[PDB]
Parts: sequence; structure tokens; C-alpha cells
Amino acid sequence: RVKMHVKKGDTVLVASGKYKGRVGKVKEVLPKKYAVIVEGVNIVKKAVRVSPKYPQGGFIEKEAPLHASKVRPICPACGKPTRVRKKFLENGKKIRVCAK
Amino acid sequence: TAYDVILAPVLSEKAYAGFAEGKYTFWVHPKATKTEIKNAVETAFKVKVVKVNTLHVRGKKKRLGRYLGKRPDRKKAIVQVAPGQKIEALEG
Amino acid sequence: KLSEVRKQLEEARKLSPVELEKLVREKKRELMELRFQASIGQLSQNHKIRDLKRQIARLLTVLNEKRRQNA
RNA sequence: GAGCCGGUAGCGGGCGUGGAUCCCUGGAUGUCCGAAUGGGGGAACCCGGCCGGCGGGAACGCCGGUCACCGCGCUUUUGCGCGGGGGGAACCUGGGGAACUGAAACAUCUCAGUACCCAGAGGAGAGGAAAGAGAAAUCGACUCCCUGAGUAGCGGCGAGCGAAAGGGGACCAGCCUAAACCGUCCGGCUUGUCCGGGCGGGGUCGUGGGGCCCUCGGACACCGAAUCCCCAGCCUAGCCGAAGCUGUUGGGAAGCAGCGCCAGAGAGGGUGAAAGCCCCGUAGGCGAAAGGUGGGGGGAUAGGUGAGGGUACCCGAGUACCCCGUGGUUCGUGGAGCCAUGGGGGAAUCUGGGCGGACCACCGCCUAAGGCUAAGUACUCCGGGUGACCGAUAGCGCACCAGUACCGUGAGGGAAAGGUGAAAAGAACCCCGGGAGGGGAGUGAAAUAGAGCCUGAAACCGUGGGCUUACAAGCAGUCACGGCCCCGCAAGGGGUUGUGGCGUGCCUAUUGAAGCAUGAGCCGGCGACUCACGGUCGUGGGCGAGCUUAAGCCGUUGAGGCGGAGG
RNA sequence: CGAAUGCCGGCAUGAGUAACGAUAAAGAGGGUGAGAAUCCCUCUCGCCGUAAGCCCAAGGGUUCCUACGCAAUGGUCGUCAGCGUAGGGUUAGGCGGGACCUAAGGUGAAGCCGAAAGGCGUAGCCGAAGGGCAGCCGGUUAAUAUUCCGGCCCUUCCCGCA
RNA sequence: CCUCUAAGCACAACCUGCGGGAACCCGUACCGCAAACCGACACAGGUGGGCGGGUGCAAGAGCACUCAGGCGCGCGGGAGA
Ligand SMILES: [Mg+2]
Ligand SMILES: [Mg+2]
Ligand SMILES: [Mg+2]
Ligand SMILES: [Mg+2]
Ligand SMILES: [Mg+2]
Ligand SMILES: [Mg+2]
Ligand SMILES: [Mg+2]
Ligand SMILES: [Mg+2]
Ligand SMILES: [Mg+2]
Ligand SMILES: [Mg+2]
Ligand SMILES: [Mg+2]
Ligand SMILES: [Mg+2]
Ligand SMILES: [Mg+2]
Ligand SMILES: [Mg+2]
Ligand SMILES: [Mg+2]
Ligand SMILES: [Mg+2]
Ligand SMILES: [Mg+2]
Ligand SMILES: [Mg+2]
Ligand SMILES: [Mg+2]
Ligand SMILES: [Mg+2]
Ligand SMILES: [Mg+2]
Ligand SMILES: [Mg+2]
Ligand SMILES: [Mg+2]
Ligand SMILES: [Mg+2]
Ligand SMILES: [Mg+2]
Ligand SMILES: [Mg+2]
Ligand SMILES: [Mg+2]
Ligand SMILES: [Mg+2]
Ligand SMILES: [Mg+2]
Ligand SMILES: [Mg+2]
Ligand SMILES: [Mg+2]
Ligand SMILES: [Mg+2]
Ligand SMILES: [Mg+2]
Ligand SMILES: [Mg+2]
Ligand SMILES: [Mg+2]
Ligand SMILES: [Mg+2]
Ligand SMILES: [Mg+2]
Ligand SMILES: [Mg+2]
Ligand SMILES: [Mg+2]
Ligand SMILES: [Mg+2]
Ligand SMILES: [Mg+2]
Ligand SMILES: [Mg+2]
Ligand SMILES: [Mg+2]
Ligand SMILES: [Mg+2]
Ligand SMILES: [Mg+2]
Ligand SMILES: [Mg+2]
Ligand SMILES: [Mg+2]
Ligand SMILES: [Mg+2]
Ligand SMILES: [Mg+2]
Ligand SMILES: [Mg+2]
Ligand SMILES: [Mg+2]
Ligand SMILES: [Mg+2]
Ligand SMILES: [Mg+2]
Ligand SMILES: [Mg+2]
Ligand SMILES: [Mg+2]
Ligand SMILES: [Mg+2]
Ligand SMILES: [Mg+2]
Ligand SMILES: [Mg+2]
Ligand SMILES: [Mg+2]
Ligand SMILES: [Mg+2]
Ligand SMILES: [Mg+2]
Ligand SMILES: [Mg+2]
Ligand SMILES: [Mg+2]
Ligand SMILES: [Mg+2]
Ligand SMILES: [Mg+2]
Ligand SMILES: [Mg+2]
Ligand SMILES: [Mg+2]
Ligand SMILES: [Mg+2]
Ligand SMILES: [Mg+2]
Ligand SMILES: [Mg+2]
Ligand SMILES: [Mg+2]
Ligand SMILES: [Mg+2]
Ligand SMILES: [Mg+2]
Ligand SMILES: [Mg+2]
Ligand SMILES: [Mg+2]
Ligand SMILES: [Mg+2]
Ligand SMILES: [Mg+2]
Ligand SMILES: [Mg+2]
Ligand SMILES: [Mg+2]
Ligand SMILES: [Mg+2]
Ligand SMILES: [Mg+2]
Ligand SMILES: [Mg+2]
Ligand SMILES: [Mg+2]
Ligand SMILES: [Mg+2]
Ligand SMILES: [Mg+2]
Ligand SMILES: [Mg+2]
Ligand SMILES: [Mg+2]
Ligand SMILES: [Mg+2]
Ligand SMILES: [Mg+2]
Ligand SMILES: [Mg+2]
Ligand SMILES: [Mg+2]
Ligand SMILES: [Mg+2]
Ligand SMILES: [Mg+2]
Ligand SMILES: [Mg+2]
Ligand SMILES: [Mg+2]
Ligand SMILES: [Mg+2]
Ligand SMILES: [Mg+2]
Ligand SMILES: [Mg+2]
Ligand SMILES: [Mg+2]
Ligand SMILES: [Mg+2]
Ligand SMILES: [Mg+2]
Ligand SMILES: [Mg+2]
Ligand SMILES: [Mg+2]
Ligand SMILES: [Mg+2]
Ligand SMILES: [Mg+2]
Ligand SMILES: [Mg+2]
Ligand SMILES: [Mg+2]
Ligand SMILES: [Mg+2]
Ligand SMILES: [Mg+2]
Ligand SMILES: [Mg+2]
Ligand SMILES: [Mg+2]
Ligand SMILES: [Mg+2]
Repeated sequence: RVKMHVKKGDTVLVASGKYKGRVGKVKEVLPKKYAVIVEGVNIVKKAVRVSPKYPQGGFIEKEAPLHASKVRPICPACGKPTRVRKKFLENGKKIRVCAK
Repeated sequence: TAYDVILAPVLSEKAYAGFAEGKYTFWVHPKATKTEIKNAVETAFKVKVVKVNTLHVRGKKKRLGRYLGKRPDRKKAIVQVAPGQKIEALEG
Repeated sequence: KLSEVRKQLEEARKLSPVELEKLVREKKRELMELRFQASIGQLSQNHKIRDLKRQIARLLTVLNEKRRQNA
């Protein structure tokens, strides 16, 4: 409620920092941290094993969050902002040119 | 509301010890009456209750961090069933 | 659950007082049945408990509206 | 409109575009206590009556109804209906009402009808349509602001206290009754054509009004609410919103660079740093099924629409009025009126009665002893918007799980405590160790950002080094040489101190202090000549026989104008 | 800001100083453990015993029992604890209170009084460690027991029958 | 509690047998002359009632020793001013 932003479980372009350029999908939006997931900013997390179960632990791990701002959606063209159309009975987010 | 009186079985060395005789102990509504419990138990587990003992169980005071509190107070009811009768559900 | 939820209000709304009270009695026992298992471990699908706790809330909520005129 | 199952991570389970979580509105549920109200009681607990239902249920228990008291009205009563009771930060009215202080003692006086206690009322409260003001051939309810005015006056005429009129503004409003007189119902009784109670009509005023007579009478003719109805608007969720890419430095661009773009938007915040065009927004513009609010605009009602001449019937009683005791006002006994009134005495109905500061006569002003009445004004628990306001010893007592911890029997008192990083990436694993803690490894731009972790000063405690000290003696320094060590090519400079010379801490308070007079353990942080309105000089300007506005109004929303009451 | 026996905080000095809380008193051998004069056991020794033993009421509020534990709290130490985490544990017709009674006092229908607040006050009501009222002896748990179990013995209600 | 009778009611009712049922709420751990209560503390202080054995001393709840039980006091080791 209001806590809303620009992306959802779709395809985006990173404009950020370490991954400026990188492109990825479903960022499992938070937005308590106002971040997304994508496929970059993935750090190595140490592991002892939260309980012997699943013994050994490595260093290649998971993908970290990314401030929602560092990313830009894309469809039938490239980066670019998002607009909103009424669909004659709806409200779908459309891009200035393409449409989603 | 008959199933609102009996909250759950107690489960503990001492409690089980009762099972030999028709002695089943339960966690019941803090306000529940001995008579209220007798009925509750009869219709719930289909048995004949002949004795009912109850005792209050003050909640243990606990502390997680600088935050101090207590656990909810409770009532324990140990109902005795008519000769040779078992509350199936509590056996095993 | 949302779907299987928009039913009761209907499949339960059309019955009357004597039909519900008994239905609710049934549910209340089922709830006992549950909370009775957890205490021992068995049951763990929590979702079930809270799910049943709220069902009763509905039946009662519906029965409370019926007992205000009707026939 | 895509994520959700609060602060939630976690096991262990689930829901959602067939549209959840979430937000707004209305309802449902709402254990116990609490005005607490069935009774009781050491608040949150006990115990009942009556009616109905659960269980074998008559003993027992639970569940749903229902039972306090007081006041109005109906009315005998039995009962029935409406209401009342508490809470509320300030604000408001009423009933009571200090003292320290000030008077350089103190009692009248002051503080002050203040602080406080009590009752009541509400979004306000109070006040309110002249028995007024007071000198004007005057004004014309009340409240509120500015002037009037520190005036008039009061005062042990000491301290000090302190009006009204008028003028300029805000706002606007005016009505209902009592009684003459006429009708009705009820109860008294002497059934008297009367007593009095309730209704209804009539009547509301001061250039006097009304009643009752008699003339005039020709109104679907005008007024019109403060009441009701409906609308707009407003409030309680939201929504739409222009324009940037690339390179480069770098952990990271938003910096810098190249070439663009939007602007009714260049307020602001965020995004690894500094961004109009990445994100949220901003200008501008939309939005309510439901609940509030709402003559602002419409209506509809209740209610109101006359002259002449007669009569003299009626115009608010333990009242006016006078005296005694007091309060209010600027008025403290004063020449003491006016307005209230505890006591005593005690009228009249306009051929009346009050007032114009004793009193009297003139001339005038006004109609007491019944009630109601929006707006302008006050306040801020709450929501919002701003700041030459604070920035964790500050700002609220609380930036943090604070009216808490702790204290006290109780009323009551009342703390401390904020910051890892961009991101937990919160350090696997190995090594010493029981652990703690470390050393490696690893993360990161940074780990002396490693976790009560940004920066991290001073006091204080250490390790290492340089100079220097066991025949010297001192407010511990200073001046002079000399030795050793350290810089630079040099001249020169830095550190230390062996001799020599000279030397009575700091503050305060005093005639006089090293003083054996005061204060200070040391360090860090907090800590004391301000502000308002008057006054008096001086000074920078403007205008000057003049100068200047106050409240308030119109404008802006960091824009100023107007306003001559007044001084 | 340098001073106010200033205010808040921090850290010094005295200082390895006085103290370590009754002069009833210790010794040893085993055990446990990373480590214990300080925990466990055994054997000696000393103290209290109108107790320094046992039980009840008040007050206290889990301090009870048990398993893991030792940073801190314990005036030393700690493997131990009244300490940390967690799980258990308190069973009543007859014991004590309440579904009884009244006491001082309190409250309070009637009723009295007072600017308000409120002060009295008959009946009633509340009020106990007083009056009334039916359970004694054993056995069991790590932890309750006239409460659970056993034997013996009672009390009120309700219904039926005579 | 026994008894007396008023309203009432006497096909109620009470009373004694005997059978068959009914009998709720709270407390109950633990400390309790103390290291768990009141004294900021594991404080040599304060804290109401009951039990409180044996032998001896004239007696006793006195005194000395001891049963049952409980303890040697929650820093020690030395030194011989
Ligand atoms: Mg829609
Ligand atoms: Mg019990
Ligand atoms: Mg949480
Ligand atoms: Mg959760
Ligand atoms: Mg709602
Ligand atoms: Mg009550
Ligand atoms: Mg009461
Ligand atoms: Mg009944
Ligand atoms: Mg009211
Ligand atoms: Mg007042
Ligand atoms: Mg007053
Ligand atoms: Mg007052
Ligand atoms: Mg005085
Ligand atoms: Mg004086
Ligand atoms: Mg005065
Ligand atoms: Mg208002
Ligand atoms: Mg008003
Ligand atoms: Mg107003
Ligand atoms: Mg008038
Ligand atoms: Mg005026
Ligand atoms: Mg009349
Ligand atoms: Mg009229
Ligand atoms: Mg938008
Ligand atoms: Mg935009
Ligand atoms: Mg850099
Ligand atoms: Mg760039
Ligand atoms: Mg620059
Ligand atoms: Mg920006
Ligand atoms: Mg910005
Ligand atoms: Mg740019
Ligand atoms: Mg807008
Ligand atoms: Mg509406
Ligand atoms: Mg007359
Ligand atoms: Mg006076
Ligand atoms: Mg006077
Ligand atoms: Mg008088
Ligand atoms: Mg008089
Ligand atoms: Mg007069
Ligand atoms: Mg007069
Ligand atoms: Mg006069
Ligand atoms: Mg006059
Ligand atoms: Mg005169
Ligand atoms: Mg006049
Ligand atoms: Mg009048
Ligand atoms: Mg009048
Ligand atoms: Mg009024
Ligand atoms: Mg008014
Ligand atoms: Mg205001
Ligand atoms: Mg503060
Ligand atoms: Mg700071
Ligand atoms: Mg606050
Ligand atoms: Mg503070
Ligand atoms: Mg205290
Ligand atoms: Mg590195
Ligand atoms: Mg840092
Ligand atoms: Mg920083
Ligand atoms: Mg630091
Ligand atoms: Mg330092
Ligand atoms: Mg050194
Ligand atoms: Mg010599
Ligand atoms: Mg020498
Ligand atoms: Mg010298
Ligand atoms: Mg002096
Ligand atoms: Mg001098
Ligand atoms: Mg000296
Ligand atoms: Mg001195
Ligand atoms: Mg002196
Ligand atoms: Mg001094
Ligand atoms: Mg001194
Ligand atoms: Mg200092
Ligand atoms: Mg300082
Ligand atoms: Mg001035
Ligand atoms: Mg001046
Ligand atoms: Mg200082
Ligand atoms: Mg100074
Ligand atoms: Mg100081
Ligand atoms: Mg200090
Ligand atoms: Mg020292
Ligand atoms: Mg020494
Ligand atoms: Mg010494
Ligand atoms: Mg010594
Ligand atoms: Mg010593
Ligand atoms: Mg000791
Ligand atoms: Mg000692
Ligand atoms: Mg001895
Ligand atoms: Mg002895
Ligand atoms: Mg003795
Ligand atoms: Mg107790
Ligand atoms: Mg504890
Ligand atoms: Mg223990
Ligand atoms: Mg152990
Ligand atoms: Mg220790
Ligand atoms: Mg423990
Ligand atoms: Mg009683
Ligand atoms: Mg009284
Ligand atoms: Mg009495
Ligand atoms: Mg009584
Ligand atoms: Mg008693
Ligand atoms: Mg007794
Ligand atoms: Mg025991
Ligand atoms: Mg028995
Ligand atoms: Mg009961
Ligand atoms: Mg016990
Ligand atoms: Mg003692
Ligand atoms: Mg005793
Ligand atoms: Mg001790
Ligand atoms: Mg003691
Ligand atoms: Mg004693
Ligand atoms: Mg003898
Ligand atoms: Mg003797
Ligand atoms: Mg012994
Ligand atoms: Mg001790």
C-alpha cells in the first residue's frame, strides 16, 4: 500500500555499480528493503551448517538484494521508464513506446 | 463449547503414570469448573467420569533480554474414569 | 483457500440456526482434535489450525446475522 | 494491483491477477474490572433471584435474557417511558479563596479575587437587545481588537492601583413570555354565575405598549426563520503525471567529459559520491458505493401583515423604596451616587417607577423585580504546514520497549541508554585454549568499519627508544654558557639538562596573602547582564510646519499595499 | 570558563593498604574435573541440642525438583549454589477461607446537617486469629499428600419407598 | 442447634429408616528465629504460636554433657615482634 515501486517478477537491466550493464529476470521484489534480486550482486556466504543436516558448506552461495533504483525494466526495445495505460477497463503499466 | 473446555493433554512422566488407573490429566480453561470438566470430558471422549481433581498452575516468570515477562497461568484437571474405561485418544 | 472460502458464506448461509450450531459444534471438536495432536507433535501443518479457527469465526458470524428477525 | 501470513529471522505450514496482504466506510464478536449499576468486595474477584437452554440432571455446574439508584412525565400503587451518574490537555462560567512577596520594619494597602479547592458547560463558555450610557438638538443589544490613557480618578494621597464616553475596526439579531380579557377541563366546596390549578386564545412595548368598546377592513398581498428538506462544496482511502544516453576516474558517478532533452514540474528525499530527464516525487489535474459535515445555494414550514376616538381594565412584590451590615466599580468613609443584597420596615401600575455621583427645583434619559438568542472571541490532547528552533550533557522527563528501571509505606520522585557497512558479504575452515580471547584464512574500498563496531579528543595506565639523575635543598620555572642525541650542504634549528645567576602558586577576599585566610583531585562536556513594553541620552537615515499610524482590510505564500481612529 | 564545598561523566590519589562479617575447629584418603583447602564419599575431630533440631501463621513469590552450565552475582575458590538456559512439580464434600454468624470499626434504606466538596445516622450489610461445621492411621514421588492410593469412619443436599 | 406457634397448608409439609444419586470456588510447591520475611548486603540486629528426649545438680523451659537432627559459620597458609 503506497510501498509500491517500478519492478515486479519480470526482466530488467542493471544501471547500478558493479553490474552496470548486466541483464536479468525475476528479482523477487521485497520491498521492505526496497530491493530486487535479478541475477547479479551474488556474494559468497560462509557456512558451518545451521545444523549438521546438509553437512558441508561452500563459498559460491546465493544472490544478494539490489536497491530497486539500480534497475530498469525492458520489453520490445531496451531500458526506458514506465508509463500507465487504462486498457479501456484496466490499468496496465506500459513503456513510452513499447507496452508492458 | 464442550471442546473449548479441554485445551490439551499434559504429557509428562507424572501424567502418564496416571493412565494405569482411569486417570487422565488435561490442560483446561482457567475458569472451568470441576463439574463443567466432567461433562466436557464425557461428551468429548465418550466416557463415564466419576472424580475430578484440579489445581492452578502459575506461569513461570521468564526473561528474554532486558525484556521481563511471565508465561500464561493455567489450570490442570485430572479426571478419573469409571472402572475399566480408557480414553483411547490419550493411549499411545 | 480464497475460492473454497467464498463458498461457506453461501453453502452455510442457507441452512438456519439449528443447522449451523451443530455444524459449528462439529468444527469446534475438529479444532480440539488438532490442537490435541500438536501437543504430541504429529500434526504440524499449522495452516490447518488457524484455517479452522477462522472457519468457525465465519459460521458464527453468519449465524449471528440470521438470529435478528428472519422467521 | 503483486506480493503476502505485524515488530518475524527461524524451523514447520499456507494464501494471492478467478485478484490476497494493505488502506478507507459500515456492521459482527467484544472474557474481567472500571461511573460500574443484581448483591458483596482488599479494581480486574466472590455470591445470588427470576425466565429460557444444555448434561443421566432433582440435588451440582455452565450458557443466553434480565434485576442499582436518583430526577422528570404518565399517573395511586402494581408498572411504564424518557433522562441523570463518569472522563476530557488547556480554554470558560459560577461558588469559595491564601501566603511568601511589595510597602527597603508593619497592621489599612499590595501580592490578588492570583495560586489553589468545588460545581457546571461545551466545542467553546460567558454576555446579550437598554429601568443603558451622560451632556452631545447624542448614541442605540452583547462580545472581541486598536485608540482613548498610564488619562479621569483611587492611595497610610505611601507603596502602588487604574476606569468609562467617544473614534477606528471584527461581527451582526433578533424573539418567546407574565398580566388585562375570552374559552376549556379537572378538584374544592358554601355547587356561590366563586376559589385555584392546567390547558388554548390573546399580548409583548418607551416618539409608551397592550386589553375591552365603537368607526374605518378593500387580500391565494406581502414578509419569512436561529426549524426541516435537498443540493454544491468540505472531511474520512487514492490516482494521472514531462525529459539521457555514452565515455572516463573510481569499490561505487549522480563528479568530470561529449552530444542531447523536459519545464504550468530546476520544492525536497533516495539511489555505493554531487542528478531537472534512474527511483519517490514536484507543477498542473483527476477521484467516493459508504460515513461524517454542510442555508454557502435552493426551497418548505412555524411565525409575522393597520390606522381613529373612547374607556382606564393590565403592564412581572416581600419587589421598588428607606434604614443597618457588606460586595462590585478608578472610589480604601469619602461630598458616595450607581449595580448587587444578609437584616428590619414596606408601596404604586404610566396622574406609575428607576437614572443623569449627596440633596432640591428645573430640563432630559430609560421602563426593574420572567426566559431565549447565531456570528465576531478563547484553547490545543489530535492531524497538517512552516522555521536566521535543538541536534543525543542539546531538544519533551523519554530520538532507544520511559512516566519505565530504581526510590518511598503513600501522595509522589524519577534515570541512563541513539550511529557496523553500499551491501551481512556478520568472518567456512585450520592452529593454541575448558572457554574467553586470539593467530592465520576469508569478506569488504576500508576490519586500528569485527559487532554496544563512524569519527574517536583530554585526564588516566602501559611497552620501546633518545637525554638525564643516588653530596644534594624545592611555586619546579626563567636567563646564560657547556655536554650528549637528532635534523639540514651550511648558517641555523629541535630534544635533554650539568653548572651559574634570578625567582613567595592561581582565584577570591582584604588596609594587607606564598601565605598557616576561601575555593579547586585531574580531564572533558553544561554553566551566569537577556527579552518585552515604557523612559532618557546618543547616533545612522527619511520628512520636516510637520512626522507617524494602530487595529483591521486587500495581496502574496519568505511581495507588499491600503488603513488618519489616534500620538 | 579554571575556579561558584558548581552540574553530568570519566579516570586518578590514598594502596597492593584496611578489610573479607561473630575465636564452634579442623585433619586425611579416595572421586570428579582443563583446573578445585572450597563439589561428592569414607573415616577422624569440634559446636548447637528451650538449639544453631522439628512444625504452624505472617511475609516472600518458584527460591521447590532435575538435566545441561560457570561470564557475572557468591566478600577467596568453584567442577558447587538460593546464580544462567530448559523441562518438570502444588490433586481435598471431611485441612484453612468462601456458597454461615456476629465483634470494634466500616458502610448505610429511613432520617439529620453543611457555600460546594461533603459530615452524621436507625434498620440492614460488610467485617475474624472469635462462634458454627463432617478424617484418623499408613503407603507411595526426583519434587504433593487428613488432598493420590489402601484400610477404617463420617457430613450435608436431591429423589423414591415405608 | 432445641422449642413455640403466624401467615399458610393439612392428597402440602416436616421427622426416622432404607435404597439410588449430588457435593462447587480459592489455597496447598518452597523458605519460614531465616542466606528465601523487615533492616540497600548470603547484614553478629528484629520476627507471633506449638513440639522441644536422657543423666546429674533441691527444683526448672536454669547449668554441664549428650539422643534425634543441624552445623564448624563462603578466603587460606605461615610467623610467636
Ligand atoms: Mg479495479
Ligand atoms: Mg483444589
Ligand atoms: Mg520478531
Ligand atoms: Mg511470521
Ligand atoms: Mg471496521
Ligand atoms: Mg457489581
Ligand atoms: Mg459496588
Ligand atoms: Mg433454570
Ligand atoms: Mg450529558
Ligand atoms: Mg476561573
Ligand atoms: Mg468566582
Ligand atoms: Mg473561581
Ligand atoms: Mg501580607
Ligand atoms: Mg515588607
Ligand atoms: Mg485589586
Ligand atoms: Mg467552531
Ligand atoms: Mg456561543
Ligand atoms: Mg465560533
Ligand atoms: Mg426587551
Ligand atoms: Mg467605542
Ligand atoms: Mg395563557
Ligand atoms: Mg401567541
Ligand atoms: Mg507517477
Ligand atoms: Mg518522472
Ligand atoms: Mg574513490
Ligand atoms: Mg554514468
Ligand atoms: Mg569538482
Ligand atoms: Mg536527485
Ligand atoms: Mg536532490
Ligand atoms: Mg548529466
Ligand atoms: Mg498535486
Ligand atoms: Mg457522501
Ligand atoms: Mg389602571
Ligand atoms: Mg469596596
Ligand atoms: Mg461601597
Ligand atoms: Mg435585603
Ligand atoms: Mg430587605
Ligand atoms: Mg434603582
Ligand atoms: Mg436609588
Ligand atoms: Mg437618583
Ligand atoms: Mg442616567
Ligand atoms: Mg446631577
Ligand atoms: Mg437612561
Ligand atoms: Mg426582560
Ligand atoms: Mg423583560
Ligand atoms: Mg444566556
Ligand atoms: Mg449563549
Ligand atoms: Mg487558535
Ligand atoms: Mg535527553
Ligand atoms: Mg556524540
Ligand atoms: Mg515524545
Ligand atoms: Mg533527561
Ligand atoms: Mg518503598
Ligand atoms: Mg582484501
Ligand atoms: Mg569507518
Ligand atoms: Mg558513514
Ligand atoms: Mg571506533
Ligand atoms: Mg589517548
Ligand atoms: Mg619508558
Ligand atoms: Mg659535603
Ligand atoms: Mg653526583
Ligand atoms: Mg636554574
Ligand atoms: Mg572574605
Ligand atoms: Mg581594596
Ligand atoms: Mg600551604
Ligand atoms: Mg590557601
Ligand atoms: Mg570568609
Ligand atoms: Mg575562591
Ligand atoms: Mg580542601
Ligand atoms: Mg574542568
Ligand atoms: Mg572543562
Ligand atoms: Mg526600548
Ligand atoms: Mg533606548
Ligand atoms: Mg568544571
Ligand atoms: Mg575566573
Ligand atoms: Mg569546576
Ligand atoms: Mg565526579
Ligand atoms: Mg592505587
Ligand atoms: Mg604487601
Ligand atoms: Mg599506609
Ligand atoms: Mg599494615
Ligand atoms: Mg590485615
Ligand atoms: Mg566469614
Ligand atoms: Mg572471621
Ligand atoms: Mg569450647
Ligand atoms: Mg556440646
Ligand atoms: Mg541452656
Ligand atoms: Mg503464603
Ligand atoms: Mg529465578
Ligand atoms: Mg535447589
Ligand atoms: Mg550439576
Ligand atoms: Mg568469584
Ligand atoms: Mg536454578
Ligand atoms: Mg459472607
Ligand atoms: Mg457515614
Ligand atoms: Mg452502625
Ligand atoms: Mg451478617
Ligand atoms: Mg471464622
Ligand atoms: Mg474458627
Ligand atoms: Mg517437601
Ligand atoms: Mg482416602
Ligand atoms: Mg458457585
Ligand atoms: Mg508443604
Ligand atoms: Mg532471632
Ligand atoms: Mg517461633
Ligand atoms: Mg555467609
Ligand atoms: Mg541474620
Ligand atoms: Mg521474641
Ligand atoms: Mg531430673
Ligand atoms: Mg538446682
Ligand atoms: Mg549426630
Ligand atoms: Mg559471609
